[PDB]
Amino acid sequence: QLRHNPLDIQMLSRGLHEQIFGQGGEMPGEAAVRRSVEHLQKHGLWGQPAVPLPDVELRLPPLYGDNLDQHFRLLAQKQSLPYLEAANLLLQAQLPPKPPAWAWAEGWTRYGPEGEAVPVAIPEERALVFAVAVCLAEGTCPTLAVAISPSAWYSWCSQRLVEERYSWTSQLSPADLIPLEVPTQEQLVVGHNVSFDRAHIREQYLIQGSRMRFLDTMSMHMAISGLSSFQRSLWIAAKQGISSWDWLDISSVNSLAEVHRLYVGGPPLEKEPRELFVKGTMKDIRENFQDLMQYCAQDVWATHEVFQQQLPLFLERCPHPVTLAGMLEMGVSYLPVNQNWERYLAEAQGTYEELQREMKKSLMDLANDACQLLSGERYKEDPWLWDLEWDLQEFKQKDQEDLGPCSEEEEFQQDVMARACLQKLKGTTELLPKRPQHLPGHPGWYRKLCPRLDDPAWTPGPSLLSLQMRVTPKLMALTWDGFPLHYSERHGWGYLVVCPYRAIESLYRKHCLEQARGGPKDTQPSYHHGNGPYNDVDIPGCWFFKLPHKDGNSCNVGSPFAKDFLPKMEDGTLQAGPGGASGPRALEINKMISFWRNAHKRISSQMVVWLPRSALPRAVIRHPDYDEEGLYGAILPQVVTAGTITRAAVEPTWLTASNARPDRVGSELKAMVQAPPGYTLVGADVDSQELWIAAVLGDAHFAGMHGCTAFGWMTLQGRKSRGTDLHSKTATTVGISREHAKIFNYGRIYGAGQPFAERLLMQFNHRLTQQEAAEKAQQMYAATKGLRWYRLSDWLVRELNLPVDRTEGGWISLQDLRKERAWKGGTESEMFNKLESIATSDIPRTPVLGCCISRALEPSAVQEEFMTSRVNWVVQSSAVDYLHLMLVAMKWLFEEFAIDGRFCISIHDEVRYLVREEDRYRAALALQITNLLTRCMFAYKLGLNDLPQSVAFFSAVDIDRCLRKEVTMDCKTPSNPTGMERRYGIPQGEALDIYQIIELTKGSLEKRSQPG
Amino acid sequence: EGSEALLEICQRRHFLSGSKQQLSRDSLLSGCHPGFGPLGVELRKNLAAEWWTSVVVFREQVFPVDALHHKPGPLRENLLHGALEHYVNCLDLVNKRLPYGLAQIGVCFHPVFGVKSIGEKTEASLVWFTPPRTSNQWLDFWLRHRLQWWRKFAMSPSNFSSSDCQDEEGRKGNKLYYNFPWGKELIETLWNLGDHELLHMYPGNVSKLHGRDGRKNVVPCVLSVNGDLDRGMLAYLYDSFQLTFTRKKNLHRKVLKLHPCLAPIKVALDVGRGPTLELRQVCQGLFNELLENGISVWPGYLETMQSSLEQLYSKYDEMSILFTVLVTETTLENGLIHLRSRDTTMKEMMHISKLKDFLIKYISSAKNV
Amino acid sequence: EALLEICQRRHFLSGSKQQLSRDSLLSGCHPGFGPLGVELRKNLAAEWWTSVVVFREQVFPVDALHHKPGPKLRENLLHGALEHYVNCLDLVNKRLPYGLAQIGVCFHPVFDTKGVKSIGEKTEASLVWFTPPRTSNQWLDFWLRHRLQWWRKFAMSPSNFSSSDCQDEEGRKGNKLYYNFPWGKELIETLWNLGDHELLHMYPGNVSKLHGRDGRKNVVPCVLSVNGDLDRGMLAYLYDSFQLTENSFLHRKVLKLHPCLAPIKVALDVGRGPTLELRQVCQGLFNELLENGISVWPGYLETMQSSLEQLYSYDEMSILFTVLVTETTLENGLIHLRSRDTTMKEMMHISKLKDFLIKYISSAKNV
DNA sequence: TTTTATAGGCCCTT
DNA sequence: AAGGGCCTATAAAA
DNA sequence: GAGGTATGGCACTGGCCGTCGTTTT
DNA sequence: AAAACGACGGCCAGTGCCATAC
Ligand SMILES: Nc1ccn([C@H]2C[C@H](O)[C@@H](COP(=O)(O)OP(=O)(O)OP(=O)(O)O)O2)c(=O)n1
Repeated sequence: QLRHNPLDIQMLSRGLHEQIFGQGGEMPGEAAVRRSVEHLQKHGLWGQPAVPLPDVELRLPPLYGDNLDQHFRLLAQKQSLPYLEAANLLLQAQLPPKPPAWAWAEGWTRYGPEGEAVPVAIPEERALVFAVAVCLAEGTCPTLAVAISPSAWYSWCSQRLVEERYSWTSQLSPADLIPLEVPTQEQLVVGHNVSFDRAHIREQYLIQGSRMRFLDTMSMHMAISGLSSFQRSLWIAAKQGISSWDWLDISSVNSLAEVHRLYVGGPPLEKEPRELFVKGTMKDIRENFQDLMQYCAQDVWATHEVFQQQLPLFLERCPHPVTLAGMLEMGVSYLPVNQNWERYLAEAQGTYEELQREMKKSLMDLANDACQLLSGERYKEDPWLWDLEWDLQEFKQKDQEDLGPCSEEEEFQQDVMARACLQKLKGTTELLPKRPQHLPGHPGWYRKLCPRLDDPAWTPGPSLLSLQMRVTPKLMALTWDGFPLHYSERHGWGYLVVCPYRAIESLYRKHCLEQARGGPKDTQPSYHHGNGPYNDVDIPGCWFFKLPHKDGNSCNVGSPFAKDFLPKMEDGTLQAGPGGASGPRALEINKMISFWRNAHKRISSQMVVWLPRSALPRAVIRHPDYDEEGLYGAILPQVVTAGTITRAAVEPTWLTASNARPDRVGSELKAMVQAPPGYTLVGADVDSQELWIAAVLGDAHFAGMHGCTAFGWMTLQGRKSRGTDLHSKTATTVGISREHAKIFNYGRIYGAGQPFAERLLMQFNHRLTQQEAAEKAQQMYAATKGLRWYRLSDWLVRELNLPVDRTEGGWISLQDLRKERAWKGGTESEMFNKLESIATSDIPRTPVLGCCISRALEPSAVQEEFMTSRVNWVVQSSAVDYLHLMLVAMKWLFEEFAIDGRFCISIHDEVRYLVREEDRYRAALALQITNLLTRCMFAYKLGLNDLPQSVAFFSAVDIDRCLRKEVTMDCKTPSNPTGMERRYGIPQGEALDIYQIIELTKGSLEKRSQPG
Repeated sequence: EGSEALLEICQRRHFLSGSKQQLSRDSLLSGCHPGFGPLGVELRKNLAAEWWTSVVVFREQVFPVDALHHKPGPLRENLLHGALEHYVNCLDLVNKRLPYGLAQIGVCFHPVFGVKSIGEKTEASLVWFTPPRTSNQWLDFWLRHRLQWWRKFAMSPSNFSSSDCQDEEGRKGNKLYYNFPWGKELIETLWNLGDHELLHMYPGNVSKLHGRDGRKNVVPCVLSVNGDLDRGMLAYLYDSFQLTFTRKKNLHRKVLKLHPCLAPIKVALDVGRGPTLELRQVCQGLFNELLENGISVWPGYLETMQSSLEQLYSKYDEMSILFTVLVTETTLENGLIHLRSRDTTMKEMMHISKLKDFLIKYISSAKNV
Repeated sequence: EALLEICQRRHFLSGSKQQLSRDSLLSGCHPGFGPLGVELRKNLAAEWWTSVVVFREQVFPVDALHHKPGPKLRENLLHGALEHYVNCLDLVNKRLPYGLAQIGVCFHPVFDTKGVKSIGEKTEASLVWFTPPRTSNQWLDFWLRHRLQWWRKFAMSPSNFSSSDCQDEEGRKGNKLYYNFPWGKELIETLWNLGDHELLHMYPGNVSKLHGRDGRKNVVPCVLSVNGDLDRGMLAYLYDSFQLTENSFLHRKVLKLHPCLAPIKVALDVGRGPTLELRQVCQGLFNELLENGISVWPGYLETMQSSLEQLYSYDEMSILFTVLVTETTLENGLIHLRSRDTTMKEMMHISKLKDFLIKYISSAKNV
C-alpha cells in the first residue's frame, strides 16, 4: 500500500488511492515528465533524498457518486435543499400590504390581510425576511423587529419598549431575546447583515445545534457585484463628485439603500433622519414608535426585494452547491463563554488603565516642566520646543501683641462677618463674562493639552497627552543619531520664530563627545547619509533628514513611538532627552497597549447571552466541572458570510482577534472562549493553505504531475534540516538571510513587484547602494517569476516586418511609433501564468468550485485595470472554496455518524468545532478525513487524481478547552499574568497526529466501533 | 548628591523633626528617629487615609479592628495577633461567610542593636481569612492591588517593585520594595499563613472556627498583608524629589512633587498691598470657607510682608503645596484672585466663587486620573 | 446594665461577659472594641480634630514616640509636644500663641487584689497651647468653653457634661470636665495652666531658644495642657444614647447616637423577589453611597433570612436609616425608608436617597 | 416557623 | 479506591 | 502596473453654525 | 434702545498613519 509519483514524490497510499476512485484515472505522459525533470535540473531541485511517510490504511466512510465531485455535489445539495425550498417560497411570494398602523403590543403580532393584528407566539413560517432594531443607548437588548413571510407580516415589540420600568437586568438572558425557532420543520431567515439579527434570537444561543440557517444579502451582493476597498473609495468619490470606469454602473457599496438601487432600483429608500436607535433614548423611540416601526418594515421590504433579485443571480454565478452549503454553515457560528470572560474584560481594562496612567504621568510631568521655559524665554533656545505656541491672554472686562481669646458672641460675629463679606465676591462673580476662558495664563500648546473644565470626564493637568501626539516627541526631546527631531508637514517626522541652529549644533557636539547641496546660509546639507527629501523645508540650520521608514522613502513616519522603532531604541540611534529608560519604557507600554487601545470598544461591547440552568443541557449539568455559582453563556460572532471580493468572511472583532502575546494586554481574547463542562473544542488550521493552492495550480498548469514545477516541488517537500526548502533556496540564490528570504517570498506571492523587493533590500542592507540593490531584486524575480515575454500582444508581425528584432516572442520591446502576456523560466512562473490566465479570462471563475469573480472585476468592465486584485482573488477565493468544502464535509460526517458537535468558528485557515468530550476523538478523525477529502477534491478538480502523502492529512488537530494557536500556550499577558491554568481551571490540550488519531479511534467514526 | 538637599528641605520644611545626625538612614529605617514634623505627620495621615479608603471603605467584608499594644496583659510586634484573636467574634459580622478581612493601622515596636534600642513603625495590616481553595488566588489579588496602590501616587511607579518569596515551612508570599537611591527597601509583606496559628489559638473544638465557603464549612487560611507607612512616607518624599539632567538640571527648581492626595497642604493663602482691613476680611472668609470644605490651607496672609513673591513660591514649592492664592486690590473691585500651580508655575485668574469647587474637583479627580 | 449586653451583642465592645465590667472598662484593661466601637471612636477623634486643629490657624499636628527611650512607657502626650515645641516654633516665626495637637494611646498601671500588676490603655487627645503668660489664664477659659461646647455638641443630655474649677498647690488655675454616668460623675477631660517649669526643666541653659514673640518683646511661653479621654468619651456617648426605652409605642431598645458620630449611617437590605435583580440594584446603591461617603451596612448580602422587626431591632447598632429594596423598586424605583429617631416608614425614590442622606447629615452637623 | 428535601461531612462497609 | 451507612445543617416554603 | 483581503482607532485639519463681545442710528 | 460685524469655539467629515487577523 505504498505509492510514489513518477517524480519520486511520496503519494497517497495504494489502499486509499483506490478509495478516492484513483483506479481508472489518467496516466501521466512521458514528454511532460521529461520537461518537468529538465526544469527541476535547471533549477537544481532534482534527485533529492526522500524521507518515506508511513502509509495510512483505513476504511473510509461511503463515498456517493461516481467521482469525488459528484460526492461533494450530492452532500451539499442534500444539506442546502430545505433552505433552497424556503428561499423559493420567499421568492415566489405575493405579500399583502403592510398594516396601516402597528401593534405596540409586547411580543409577536401577525397582521392579517385586512391589517388586523392578532398576537402570536412566534411566526409559524418556514422562511422570513428579518430586521432587528436595538436601542443602542439601552445596551444590546433588541427593542423591536419586523418580519415578512409569504402572505404574512409580523412585528415584535420588547417588554423594555412597551413597559416603563425603573430597572431591567443588566446581564441579558434568552428570555430577553426574541423567539423565532419552531419546537419539534427547518427554517430560513433572510436579512441584510443577517448576523446582527441572528444575535438577537434566543434559540440560537442554545448549545445544541439549530436547524435554522441564515442568508445574508450583503454576502450575496459581494458574491455577485462587489468591489475592493480601493474600488470602494473610487466608487464613493465618483458618485460624490484608472482609465476605464465601466464598472461603476454595475456595483455599489454594501449599504442596503444602494443594494436596493442596483438590484431593485426605482424609488430611493429614505433613512431615519434622527437616528433614534443609534443616538436617541428609549423615550424618543416610544414617542416615535409608529415611524420607527415603519422604517424597520421599509428595511425588511427592501431586503426582500433585494433577495428576490439576488438569489437567481447568486445561484447562476456560484453554481456549485458546496458554496451555498458552506455559506449556510458559516452563517451559524457559536462561541461558548463563562463568567471568566467578564473578569477578563475588567482585568484587561484595569491593566490598560494602569499602563496608560504611568505613561501619561511621564508625559504630563514633562509638560509641567516645559512651562518654566516661558519664564526665561528659553523656549526659542530649545532645540525641540521652539515650534510651539506660547501665547497668553488676560481676563475679560467692560507686629501687634497677643489680644487673647474672643467672646462667644465675638467669634460668632466675626465668622458671620467673614461669610457675609465673602458673599459679595460671588455676587461680583456673576457680572463677568458668560463664556469662560480655557487656561489664559498658560502657553497655547499646554492649553491644547489640557481638558476643558466643563468636560464631563475631566482630569487635572495635560491629561490629553499621548505618545501619538505631535508634541510628544518634542517633549521627550527625542534624538535620532545625535539629531533633534522635527515635523515636516509634507513628509512626517525627520531629524534636523527663529530656529536655534546654534543650540542644535551644540547638542550634536555634546552627543559626539559622549559617543548634498551645500548652502551654508539657511538650508544646509548634511555630510551624513539617509533617505527623504532634504531642502524642501527651509531652516537656518537645516541638516534635515527624514526618519527611516519600513515602507520606503516615499512614505512618512507618523510617530517615532511606533512598535518598529523599539529596535532602534535598543540600538541607541533613537534616544530620549531625559535619558535612562524613559524612552524604552514608553515604547514598551505603547507596544503592550496598542492592541487594547484599538480593540477595547469592540471586545468589551461584545454581546454575551447567559443560558440559565434550565437551558443548560443535562450533560453539562451532571458534570464535575459544572460550577452552580458560575455563569455559562454564548457569544454569536456577527460574521458577514462573504464580506470581501474573495467571498471571505468578515467579522470586526473575532476574525482580527490577536493571539496570545506576552506583551499585548488583551491578547488572551481567543483563549477566553472556553467550552462548557462536558464539551471541548476540536480544531485545526490548514498547512500553508495559500502556498499549496498556488503550488498545485502551477503544477496542474505545467504538467500532469504533482510538484512538476520547482515551486510546487519546494512547497511539497521543503525541509529546514537541509536545503531544498523554498525559503532556504531563495536565500541561497539571493545572498541574504533566510528570514529575509521568507518575508520576500510571502510579500511577493500576493502579486508584488520590483519596488517592494528594492525597498526591503535597501532596508535590510543600506550598505548595498540603491541601484545595486535594485539589480539584486531583479535577479530574485528572474529566479522566482521569470521575465515577461509579450508574444505579439500589443498588426504586430506587420510592424515586425521592418524587420528590426528577431525571435517569435517579445523582449518587452517598445516601438514608440505613436501612429497573452506570459512569463519565462522561473520556479513560480507557471503558477503566475495560470493565475494571470484565470484573472484575464472573460469570466474569471474559481478553478475548483466554478464561482465567478465580481461583475466589477470582470475584464469587460475593468480591462487591464485591477490586475493584482484579480490575481490575488484567484488564490483567496480558492481558499474560500477550500473552507466551504471542509465545512460541508464536516457537517456530513457529523450528521452521518451522530457526533454530538457544533460548528464553533472558522478563521480563514483555522476551523474549530464544539464537540462532546466523548466524541472529541471521533471529531478529530472526521477533521482528518475532511482535510484529506478536500485536498483530493482540489486535486481532482484541477485534473490530478493522486495526492501527496505529505499534504494528505492534517499536521495535527488540536483538542483543547479554549481557542489557542497551540494547545501548549499558557497565554501569559499583562492582564493575565497568572496564566491560563492558574487563573481559570483550563488545562493544556493535546495535538494529535493522523497516526495517533487512527490508533485511538480504530479508524472508524462509529460509536459502537469506538473502543472503550 | 541630591539626597542631602532633600533631607535639608525636609528638616527645614518640618517634614522630619530632630537634628541632621538624628535623621540618618539607619535611624530612619530602624524607626528610632525622634519623630516627624507637622508636615510629615499630615503626609502620613493622608497616606493612611488613602490606604483605608483603598482597603477598608470599599469592601463589604473588610472591617476595622483595634488590637492592644501590650501582649501579656497579666509589647506589640505586629498587628496580626490581635486580628487573629478577634477572628471568631468578628465572624458573626458576615454570618461566617468565610472570605472577610480585619484591617488596622497602628504603631508596632521592634528591637534593634543603650546597647539595644526600640524603634517604632506605624504599620497598616489587613488580615484576610479566605477559603483554602482560593487562598493563593486571593494572595495574587492582594499583591496586584497593593502594588497598584503604591504605584498610584508615585512619580516613578517603576521604583515600586514586587518579589515572590517562600516560607521555610513552604508557604507562599509576596514582598514589596521601593527603590531608594541606595537600593531597594522592603515596604510591604504579603504572606499566606494557612491556619496553623489560628488552630493553635483555639485548642479543643475546631468547629468554633468554621466559616462558610459557599455551601461548605472550612477552617480559613489567614493572609497577612502588612505595610510600613513610615517607610512609605519616606519613599514618597524621596519620590517627590527627582534625582534623575540636561534642561531639567538647567531649570533646577527645588520642588516636592507630592501627589495631590498625599500633599500635606493643598492651598496657600496670602494678601498683597492695599487696604489691609478689607483684604484681611476677605481672606478670613475664604480661609473659613475652604476649611469648612475640608481643604487644608496655609495661612500666609497672617504673616507680614518680608519675603518676595519668588521667595514665597520657593517656600511653598519646598512644602509641596498644590496652589498659591493671592488676593490684591483687584479682588476688592472685580473679585478675581491669582492662582499659581505648583506643577507648571503658571499664574491664572480665578473668581473666588469658583475656587472651592475647583479645588474639590481637582482633589477628587486626582484619584481618577 | 442592658446597654453593656447590647454593646457586647452588636460588636461595640469585644470580649466575654466577665471581661466587660464597669471597673474593667474604666480601668482600660478591657479586651478591646468591636468594629462598630472602633468606627465610633474614629468618628469622635475626627470631630475632635476638626474642632481643634483646623479650627485654629496656630494648631499643628505632632508625632510623639510611645516608649520614651532610655533604660518606661508613655503616660501623656505632653512630653512629646514639649520636645517638638522648639522645632515647631520656627514654623510660626516665633509667634508665641500656638498649639500642638495629637491623638494617641497612653498607658497607665492598673491592678487589683484578686495580684501582681497589669497595664491599661487610654486613647487620649491632647492640645498643648503655648501662650504668653499675660493672657494665659484667659486662653485657658477659652479652651474650657470650647471643650465643653464640643462635648455638648453631640450630646442628647448636655447637662450630664459638667465643668468644674480647680486650683494647683502653687495657685495655678485649671478646669475638669465630667460626664454623669448612672453611677455618678466620671472625669473625661482635664485642662491645666502648667506655667513654664516643665519647659524650662526640659532645656537647662539656652533659655534664649525658648523665647517667643509677643508684641515685639521676648517671653518664655506659658503651657496649657488639655487632655481628653476619647475612650471614656465614647463610653459616655454610648450611655447617653441609651435614653431608657425605645421610640414609638416587647420593650425593645435603641441607641440614638448622634448622626455625625454614628458608625453606620444607612442599612441596605432586599425584600422578596428576584435575588439577582435586587442584589444588583443594591450593589449599585451601595457603591453610590460609598462613593458619596455614606457608610452602609450591606445586609443584602444575606438577603432577608430574618424578620422585619428583628431587622429593625439596626436600632441597637445606632443606624440612622434603614433602606429596603423590593421587587416594587424594580418597577417604580421606590424603596422603603425607616428612620431610627422617629420610627416612621416612608416611600422614597432611589435617586433622591443619597441627596437626602447627605442633606440630613449636613443639617445635623450645622445644628 | 418545621417539615422534608439538598448537598455537606463524618463516621463505618466490598 | 469506591458507594452506603450515620447525624445534620439549609433555605425557601405546603 | 502595483504585498493581498478585511477590520478598526487616533491624531490632525478644515468647513460650517451658535454665541458673545464690540461697534452704529 | 435696535442693527451690522468680527472673533472665539464646538461638531462632523476627510486624511494620514498605525495595529490586528488570515
Ligand atoms: N497547531 C498548528 C499550528 C501550525 N500549523 C502549521 C500551519 C503553518 O503553515 C505552519 C507553519 O509553517 P512555516 O511558514 O513556519 O514553515 P515550516 O517552519 O513549517 O517550514 P520549514 O520547515 O521550511 O521552515 O504551521 C499546524 O498545522 N497546526
